[PDB]
Amino acid sequence: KNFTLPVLRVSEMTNSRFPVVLDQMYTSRNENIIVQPQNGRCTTDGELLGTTTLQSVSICNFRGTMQAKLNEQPRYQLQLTNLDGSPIDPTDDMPAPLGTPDFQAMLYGVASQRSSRDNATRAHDAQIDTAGDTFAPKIGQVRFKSSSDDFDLHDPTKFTPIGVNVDDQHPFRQWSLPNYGGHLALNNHLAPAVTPLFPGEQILFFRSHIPSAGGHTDGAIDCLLPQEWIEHFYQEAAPSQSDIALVRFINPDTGRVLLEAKLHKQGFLTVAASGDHPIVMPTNGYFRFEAWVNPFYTLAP
Amino acid sequence: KNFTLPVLRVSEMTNSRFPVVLDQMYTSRNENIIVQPQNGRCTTDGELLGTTTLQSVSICNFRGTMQAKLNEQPRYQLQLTNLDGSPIDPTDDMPAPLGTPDFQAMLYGVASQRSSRDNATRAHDAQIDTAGDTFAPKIGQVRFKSSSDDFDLHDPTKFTPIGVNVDDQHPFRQWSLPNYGGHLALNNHLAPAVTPLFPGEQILFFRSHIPSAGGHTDGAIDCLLPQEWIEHFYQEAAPSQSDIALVRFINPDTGRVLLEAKLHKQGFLTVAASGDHPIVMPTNGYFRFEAWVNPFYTLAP
Repeated sequence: KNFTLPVLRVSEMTNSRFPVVLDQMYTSRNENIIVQPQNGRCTTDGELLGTTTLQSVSICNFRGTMQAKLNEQPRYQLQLTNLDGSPIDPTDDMPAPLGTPDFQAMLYGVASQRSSRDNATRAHDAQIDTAGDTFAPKIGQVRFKSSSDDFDLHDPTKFTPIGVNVDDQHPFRQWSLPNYGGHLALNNHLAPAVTPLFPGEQILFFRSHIPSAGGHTDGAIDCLLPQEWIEHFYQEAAPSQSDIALVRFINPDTGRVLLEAKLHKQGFLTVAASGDHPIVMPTNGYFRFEAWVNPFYTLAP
Repeated sequence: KNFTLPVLRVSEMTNSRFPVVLDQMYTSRNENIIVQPQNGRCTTDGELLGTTTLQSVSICNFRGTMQAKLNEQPRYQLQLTNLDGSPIDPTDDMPAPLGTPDFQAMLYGVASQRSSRDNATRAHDAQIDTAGDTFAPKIGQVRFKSSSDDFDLHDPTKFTPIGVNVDDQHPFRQWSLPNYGGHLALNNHLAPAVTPLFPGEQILFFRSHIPSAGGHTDGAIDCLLPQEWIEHFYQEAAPSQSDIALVRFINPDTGRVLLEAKLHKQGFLTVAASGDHPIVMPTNGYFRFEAWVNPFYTLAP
């Protein structure tokens, strides 16, 4: 069972941390930041981790029923299920339901309902502060704010994300994890933090720019693996013959290698690079597996 | 090379006609309807058809610029690009830009903006009538209605779909194609209509129930192939040995065959069934390719 990567171009792939297409590759040092995303987490042999779900359309989604309309904004209190409808097993080895956002922001989207008895429907804008005190998806408790009063108590309710809403009180901080159990509980069952552990290396990320309802923001969000790679590794389940798969970015227009990287079995890439900047490449380019290498392989810048 | 199918469960896959998870499999006679969807169209050897795009998150999206505000609803005039940013080439051998909706409805979502000069952002609800005379995505002309006046001219604008909005004047008609060129024009480069070609057979659909902002509607939308199968075929490009691949839905724990279907090389499935009803199958099963069969193969009911 040989290890392989999808052949898709960057522009043919999807961010694994928000439901949007990829725009570019990007590297950064992330000085003093703990890089520990919970979406887009999969080992090279196909073990999904954190809150990672298989369908990109489900990233940053919530599903459940409307438990209550409270007095204070955010007035609307959800009681969550898993996105497949199945109930929330609290003994589960996940930090929160699959698909839960893994960053702190005001998440902007639409809350929609369907009444089961007659299929009556309604939907309005909804915002969820993933840094807020009542944000406790682990225990199934999320609240959203909406300018509308047209919601039915107890109907099935879906939150579809659109983007963020940035203001001085609500920054978009992509590397700051929510407290999935609210501010009175510590996060658990987390996918591990990632960092380069070799001199002169930085993580190579796949970057998108997500919509915003407010602010002068580029909406940049960086994932460790395209969602399509996760789907592929889950299917292939190829064994790891070392801790590092050496991969080469090849331009099929020329047959030439333009970049070497290390694909770590834990599910992230590193390159020999310095600084925070995009990695510009021909658009038909894609990574190919080359070989499993030992732990001291040096990458050419 | 050999033909294969992904091993994903139905609940692990995505509709190819709207950016939502699959709910179930379903069959219908569709008597006296022309079933000719343009999204989710791909041959088994990986040739994309209609308006099919690879990223599920792009289905029913639009991208462009705010060209003008008009005096009458729908006031907001977009001039589209392709979803990648490139300009619309009327020459193209496509019925409309990749991802354009392939049904008549009031499509409900959010229009977001980011200014080119400095990334100033805003986003509000947007509704696009894909049955309206002025809906002409083929030539890049799409108007949306919004209750907000907080949109700015000549800024890059993205439409992210959420669902539909059904009322008496605006039904959701999943099998009625838009007039992609505007004002009752001539659709071209269409993926062909599909029908079973064999006694006792009906098409097997992968169904989702999409959100709605109004009306009594189940939101049902039936696709011919899960998006994950499309992306697999596109990358594998495996040849066919006949017009029909026998595929078997199996329980993975035991190997027991639960259902036989025909996967037609043109990109759709048939089963031996009659009526309009779900195809009830254990949640953990999946289809496996068995063999390319001749035209006389009869399926188990």
